[PDB]
Amino acid sequence: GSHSMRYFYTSVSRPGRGEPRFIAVGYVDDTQFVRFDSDAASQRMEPRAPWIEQEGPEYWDQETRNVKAQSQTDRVDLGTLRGYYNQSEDGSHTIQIMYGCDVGPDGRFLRGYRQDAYDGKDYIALNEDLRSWTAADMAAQITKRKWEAAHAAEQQRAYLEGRCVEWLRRYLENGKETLQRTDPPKTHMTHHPISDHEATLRCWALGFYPAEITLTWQRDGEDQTQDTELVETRPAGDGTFQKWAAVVVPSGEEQRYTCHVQHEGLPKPLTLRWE
Amino acid sequence: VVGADGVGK
Amino acid sequence: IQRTPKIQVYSRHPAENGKSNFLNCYVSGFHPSDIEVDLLKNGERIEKVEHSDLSFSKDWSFYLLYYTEFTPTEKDEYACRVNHVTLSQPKIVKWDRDM
Repeated sequence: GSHSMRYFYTSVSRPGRGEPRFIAVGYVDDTQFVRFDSDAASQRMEPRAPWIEQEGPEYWDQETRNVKAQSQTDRVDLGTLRGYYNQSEDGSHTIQIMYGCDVGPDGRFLRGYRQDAYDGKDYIALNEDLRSWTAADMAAQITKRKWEAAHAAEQQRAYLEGRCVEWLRRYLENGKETLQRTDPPKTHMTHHPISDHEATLRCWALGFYPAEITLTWQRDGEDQTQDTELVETRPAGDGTFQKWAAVVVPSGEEQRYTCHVQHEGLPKPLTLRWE
Repeated sequence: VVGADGVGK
Repeated sequence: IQRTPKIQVYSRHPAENGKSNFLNCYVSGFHPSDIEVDLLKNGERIEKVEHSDLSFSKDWSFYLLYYTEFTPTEKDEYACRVNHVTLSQPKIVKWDRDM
C-alpha cells in the first residue's frame, strides 16, 4: 500500500538561560527511525531503528549538519516571531514543523507536506500544489511574502518530490522485513458485570502495525454508538499498537452484540461475539 | 533524509 | 488556550501476577510540551523510567510514552503522576488492568 516519511521538529525557547531546546524525530509510517535532541550528548542525529544503522558515517555526518543548521534557523525564527507578535523576551514560546512525503503502492510520489506552528497554532503551511503558501495571520503573512520572494516553495518542492521520495524508497527496502509487513490485530473480548442486570463488553485489539484501525460495535447487525466508549490508539512500546472499544449491554443479551475489527493486515474484517 | 536548511521567517 | 494531557496507564502485555512486563503511561493531546511524568509503585516514584522522543499530532498537540519494566503482584498498586501547567495540582491515574 501507500507509505509515508515524516519529520517533526519542536523548538522551545528558554528565556531564563541559554539556547532553545530542539528535538527532531523522523518516521517511516508509524516507525521512528532517527532523532536529534539538542540536550543530548552525541550532538548528532542518532539511529532509532535497526535498519537505519547500516547507513555509513557520511549519512550521519550530513544528517547531523543539516538538522543542526535547521535548529539554528528555528533559533533565529523564535526571536523574529517574538518581534512580529510584540512579545516580551520573558516568556517561553514554541515553533513546530512537520514535513514529508507519501508514495503510493507503486513507490511513486503521491503527496508532499510542510506545515509550521507557533505556540500550537497554525502559522504557515505549504499548499498541496507545493507552489503556494497559507499564512494564518498577519505575522505569517510577512513570512509568506519573504518566502515568495526567496522562491522557498520551489526549494521545498524539489526536496519533497526528489530526495524525500528517493530515500523513503531506500528505507522501505532496507527495512522491508518490518516496514513492509503488517501485523494484524490480536483480538479478544472481556466481560465485566456492572450490576445484577448490566455488563460491559470490551473488545480488544493488540499487537497491530500500522496504527490505523477501526473498532465498531453492532447490535443485531446494526452499528451502535450509544453506551459505547473508544480509547485513543496507543503504543505498546515494542513498535505495535493497542486499542479497545466497549459497550454496556443488558445481561443475558450479550449474544446480540458484535465487535467488528478493520485493519490493513486483515483480508476480511474480523467479527467477535460473546457467545 | 531531512530537508535542507530553509529561508528564515 | 493551553491543552491538558490525556492519560492512559496500561501494560505492554496482558497483566499476569509474577510475570515480567512493561508499565506504560501514555500522555497525549497536551500543549505546551513541558510536562512531568512519574510512574508510582504504592505511591512511591520508580526511578528507572524512560520515555519516547517528543513528537506531536496533526493538531500540534504533543504525545509521549513513559515506561518501565515491572512485575505485577496482585498486591502492589501502580499509577502515573502527571504535572502540567494546565493542572492546579499533579494528576494521579491509577493503573487498571482488568479493563
